[PDB]
Amino acid sequence: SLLRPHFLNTPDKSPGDRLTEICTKITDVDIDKVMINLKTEEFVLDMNTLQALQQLLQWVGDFVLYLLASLPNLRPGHSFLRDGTSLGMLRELMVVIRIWGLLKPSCLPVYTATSDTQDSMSLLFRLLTKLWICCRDEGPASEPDEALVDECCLLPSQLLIPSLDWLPASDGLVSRLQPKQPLRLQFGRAPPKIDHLRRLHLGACPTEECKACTRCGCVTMLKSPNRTTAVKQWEQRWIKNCLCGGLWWRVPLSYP
Amino acid sequence: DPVQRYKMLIPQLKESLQTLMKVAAQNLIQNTNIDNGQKSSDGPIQRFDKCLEEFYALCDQLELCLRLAHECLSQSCDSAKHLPYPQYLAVIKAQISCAKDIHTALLDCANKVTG
Amino acid sequence: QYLCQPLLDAVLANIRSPVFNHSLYRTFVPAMTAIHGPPITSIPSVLQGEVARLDPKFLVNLDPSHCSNNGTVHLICKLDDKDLPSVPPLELSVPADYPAQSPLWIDRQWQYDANPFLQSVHRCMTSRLLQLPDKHSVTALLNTWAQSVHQACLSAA
Ligand SMILES: [Zn+2]
Repeated sequence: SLLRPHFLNTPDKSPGDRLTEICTKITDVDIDKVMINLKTEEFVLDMNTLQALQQLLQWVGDFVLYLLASLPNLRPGHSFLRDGTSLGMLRELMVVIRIWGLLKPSCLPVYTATSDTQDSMSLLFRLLTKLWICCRDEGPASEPDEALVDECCLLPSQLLIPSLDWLPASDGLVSRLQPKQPLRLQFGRAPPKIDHLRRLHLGACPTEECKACTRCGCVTMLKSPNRTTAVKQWEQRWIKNCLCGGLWWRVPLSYP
Repeated sequence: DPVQRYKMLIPQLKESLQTLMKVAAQNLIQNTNIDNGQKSSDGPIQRFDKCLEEFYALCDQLELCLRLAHECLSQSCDSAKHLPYPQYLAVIKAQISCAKDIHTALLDCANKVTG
Repeated sequence: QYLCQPLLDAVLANIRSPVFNHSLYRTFVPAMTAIHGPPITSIPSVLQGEVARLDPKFLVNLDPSHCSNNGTVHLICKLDDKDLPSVPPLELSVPADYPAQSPLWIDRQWQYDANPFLQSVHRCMTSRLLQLPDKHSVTALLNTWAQSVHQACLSAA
């Protein structure tokens, strides 16, 4: 949604669809060869919001790296390895991340690399294309070959797979309940802290107050950190609800 | 040598501390300038983690040298505490056997009390 | 200070940003988690203390009369001792927030009349009360009472 095409070249296709068509017909394993054919004077932002997108792009890169390192092993990523569509989406985001990194290098995700002559984005894109060509086949279900398996075994050696927060921190009663047994509760008794929507690390005991979703359980801080540099296209989606749909519900501070 | 290695390692330790603190400040200022809305040059940012492990390697070298020298000096002190080489081996086997005798006397009678 | 100053300047420059601990996390947790490994594997009881430690001369009990289970408390003591004579019971009004302040002796001048001996008890007791330091206990009052009875026995004979 953010990329506003400055001029309409090859009309009747919006630049989301041009990007998806171009990424689905060009199966090149290099990121440069995909990035060449994509009219890259169109993919321009004002270098302010482009900088403020850093944490979402960080989540994209970290999730891709976690997924590819998780490939040699039921874990938090097991479904995505065989879904061709989601891997296509991850490819498209890596390509637009590469273009936006060439415009401004501060928007890029960071990887702590165990080498200094490394292009980590191109490495992850090579492994992602080689995984995705498995699943973009018609009627395929191709089990991944051993070359990808050993290359993704080399990924903790080349980069550090960080950690990730997974959203449904389950405190719902319906999993806890059983038929023929009622829970007897008291009111107010209640029988690594991140903001999950704007991917900001809160402290050990967070100083700013938070909302929690009532269904999934994601936590966001209540007021935006920087009201000037705020990607309002992303923050204004979750004003009234979470993405899962549930309502927000203010959480009280600890004060330890 | 261990005193002189210790004198060698001290200014390297102060250098590693200086570089570690300055690089920590540089990386923190860069990350705050990205996190808050600020322009900042990318530049030769010179990663923090290498400086931290370098400092730990220098402290390992220091503690290694000092533990070696302390073991050596305590060794020489108890060695002076206790001229033909067969006379040396005779008194050495005498000392080993005598300490063995004290130990087995204590063990056998502390077991002879109960069980 | 020395050899540590630029860290102090960076962190004191960047306090009050809401993304501060995010910045510290992003700049410091991967180095530490690579090297150090992953992280970690009715009546206020002061008066009960006084009454529980009193000498068996005194026989301190609460007044049947007066407000109870509220701020201040009220006591009617007694005195038993073969050496000392029987005397009027004595009435004490202990405030709430009892330490850091001095309890008050409820004066009953009319029963300390009608004898010379009880008059001497009363005069000597008011004297030792004026002699007392401030913020005294209950036991200071009870012991000045017993010493006053003893002086009024000796002065009389
Ligand atoms: Zn939710």
